[PDB]
This record gives sequence, structure tokens and C-alpha cells, in this order.
Amino acid sequence: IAIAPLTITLVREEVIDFSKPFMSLGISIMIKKPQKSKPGVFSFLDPLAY
Amino acid sequence: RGVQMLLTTVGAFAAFSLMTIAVGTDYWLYSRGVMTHSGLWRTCCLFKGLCKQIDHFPEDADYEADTAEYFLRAVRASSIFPILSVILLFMGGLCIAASEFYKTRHNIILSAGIFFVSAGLSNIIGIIVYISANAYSYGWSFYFGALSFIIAEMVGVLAVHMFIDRHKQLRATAR
Repeated sequence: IAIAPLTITLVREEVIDFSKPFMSLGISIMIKKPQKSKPGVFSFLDPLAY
Repeated sequence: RGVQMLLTTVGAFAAFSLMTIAVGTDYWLYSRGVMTHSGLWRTCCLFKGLCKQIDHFPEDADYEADTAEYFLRAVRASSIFPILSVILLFMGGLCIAASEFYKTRHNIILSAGIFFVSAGLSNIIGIIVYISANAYSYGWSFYFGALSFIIAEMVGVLAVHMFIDRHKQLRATAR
């Protein structure tokens, strides 16, 4: 038996059995976080409009 | 009368040597990485007792989004503005000592006064650059630099005031 975070696909069904899916998810994209940016000169006018 | 000359010279050597010493050390005194001091070029610890080139404007952990690290950090690097104050002050004392003789009633004193006060502006602006980029206590010769800028400003006041005094003599005797 395979009790593990295994992704279920057609070809994987084509060879073995899977129970009903218990936890749903999607493909995820991960990056490095940048530091909290400081505005600078823009703070002179930044708010209230463009 | 000659009080203008006195205050002028004592302002020259005063703010000049004071700016130099400001370039020397005692610009920022605080815990290092452990406590040390630094003068925008190299920090010196209390290992302890030695020094190290500390003005490493780049550091190998950042993101550098867009002209923020490069332009600003580089501007604070090499201490351009305070060096501009150095050169401009040099022109200050040099051009005033030039104004000693070779009369040229009007142009010189006004000129050196202008470049001298504006030199002060370069000094303050540079200080702004420094305190800005540094983002705990300050160095004492830092206060020597600011005070140098101030005494410089007053010296410029006496300068231009003496210039318009000369104008008062000329236009006065003109009639």
C-alpha cells in the first residue's frame, strides 16, 4: 500500500488503484520574499492621487 | 572694520580644520558587528584595538530593486558631498586671502561669499546623505562637522555684509 502525498494521474491509474481523493490542491509557485520597500522622495506626493 | 577680517579668518581655519577633523574619525559611535566607531570610511574596534575598511557600500545580501541601492548608496559612498564642502571651503579661504590685496572692489568678496555659503549648503546636504543612508549614538567630530557648517554660515553672513558695506562706501562716495 502507498500511504503518502502521491499525485494521482491517468498513467498512474493505468497501472494501480487509488481510493477517492482526500486532499485537493493545485500547482504552486514559490519565490524569495523581498525586503519591505521604503518609498523615498515619493512620500512627498505619493498619497491622495496620481 | 577689521573685525570682518578677524571673524572671516577664524571662520576659515575654524570650519576648515573642523571639517577636516570631521573627515578624520568620531562620526558614529555605537555597537559594531561588540562596539566601535566609524568615520564613513573604516571602523575601529575597542580583534579589539584594530581597524577594518568599513565603507563597503555593497553588502552581499540584498535585492537592489531599482536605482535605490545603486544610486543612493553610491552617492553616500566615497563621501562626495562633504568632499565638495572641502573643495569649496578651500576656495573660500583661498579666495578671501586673495581678496586681501588686488582690490577689485566688488567681484571677489561677493564671489567667495557665495561659493562659501553654498559650500555650507553642500555640507548640510551631505550630512543629510549620511544620516539617511545609515538606515546607537553619533560621533563627536560629527557634531564638529555640523558646528563647522554653522560657523561657516555665520562667516558668510559677515562676508556678504562686508561686501554690501563696500558697496555702501562706493555708492556713498559716488555723489
